[PDB]
Amino acid sequence: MIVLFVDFDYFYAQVEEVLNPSLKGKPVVVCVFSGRFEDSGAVATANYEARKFGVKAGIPIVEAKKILPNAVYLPMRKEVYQQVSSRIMNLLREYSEKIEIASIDEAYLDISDKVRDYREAYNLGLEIKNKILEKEKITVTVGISKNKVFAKIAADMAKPNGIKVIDDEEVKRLIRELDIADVPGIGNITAEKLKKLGINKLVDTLSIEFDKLKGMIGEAKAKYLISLARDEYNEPIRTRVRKSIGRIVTMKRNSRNLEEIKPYLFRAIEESYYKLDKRIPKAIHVVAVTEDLDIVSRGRTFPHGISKETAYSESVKLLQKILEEDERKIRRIGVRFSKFIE
DNA sequence: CGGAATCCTTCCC
DNA sequence: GGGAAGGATTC
Ligand SMILES: Nc1ccn([C@H]2C[C@H](O)[C@@H](COP(=O)(O)OP(=O)(O)OP(=O)(O)O)O2)c(=O)n1
Ligand SMILES: [Ca+2]
Ligand SMILES: [Mg+2]
Ligand SMILES: [Mg+2]
Repeated sequence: MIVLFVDFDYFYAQVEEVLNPSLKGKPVVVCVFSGRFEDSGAVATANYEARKFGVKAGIPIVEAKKILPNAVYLPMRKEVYQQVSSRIMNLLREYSEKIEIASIDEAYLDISDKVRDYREAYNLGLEIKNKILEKEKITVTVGISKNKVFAKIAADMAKPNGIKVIDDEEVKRLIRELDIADVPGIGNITAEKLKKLGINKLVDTLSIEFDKLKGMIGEAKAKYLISLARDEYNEPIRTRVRKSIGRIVTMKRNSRNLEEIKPYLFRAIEESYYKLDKRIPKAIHVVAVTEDLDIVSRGRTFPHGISKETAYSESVKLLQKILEEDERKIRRIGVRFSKFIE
């Protein structure tokens, strides 16, 4: 099993750079504007120029502007980035049928039947990099290992505009020296627990008990690290299908008033149905973010597809249902559709 | 105090 | 033995 993983470098920011070459060299920050206050929202991605100074994904725009007042701040153009992504994803299919596309910017390729060793798995890697650079002007990072996780760790270590193989030795060598928060699927809320638990490196997942580990972080995560540590993990490359689509909006002011909210809910429906595009959902969930910032939802499943009219009808019923079971004032309202037919 | 979507735990009448 | 409402990761 030889796994080759491609992650596009600082994607949104890079597409912007390609589309506007004057942006070459300066800090560029792609933003999600929430719309409550002007400049309310979050940085989605910054190019390396901006990163260098602390402007990174997830931080408030206001914060980013305290650090780099004169950076170029742009709104997200998901529809412009997905064009480029879809094109590159097709380009990658010319190498492997078994291709697992995990995000707008990431794909795994099981290239076992295609190459004979890591040497010339590396060479197929460069052929992949160059072809993207010539075709799209986008630079990518290639990660290569025995399984998906390590192929990805390889990519992280080698970015941006890089290529890295991790053989069976390096795999053993990484099991004992990689920080735990650098393992894919392990984010902040998990990585901080293990700190207190004594766990820092991946090898530590056998330094102490399983019930001590499973007790804090859960069966599937505790198992996951163990199987990686024991050098056992091997999930196959699988074609992924989008499972759900939705849209959440922030209201101008918090409310419990059903009639004041309806316009926001109906707007979320309209955007969701534009996003669906001839995908027909069987389930709708109304999602409501509290004044306390807690996430509350209530859904419904149908034996059939949901016309936009039923969506309008049922969303209200579900909103009313959230109203009867909550005291607080709603800040953010949204809708989620799932269980597609066809 | 952002958006989006995945793959887990999770008790119900 | 489901369901549906929840976490957490990532985007
Ligand atoms: N709090 C966060 C964190 C991340 N992301 C998103 C923005 C990125 O577009 C995406 C992809 O993650 P990558 O690690 O691939 O980051 P980038 O592609 O932006 O840069 P790089 O590839 O150099 O890491 O995750 C987000 O929306 N909100
Ligand atoms: Ca994505
Ligand atoms: Mg990526
Ligand atoms: Mg990337």
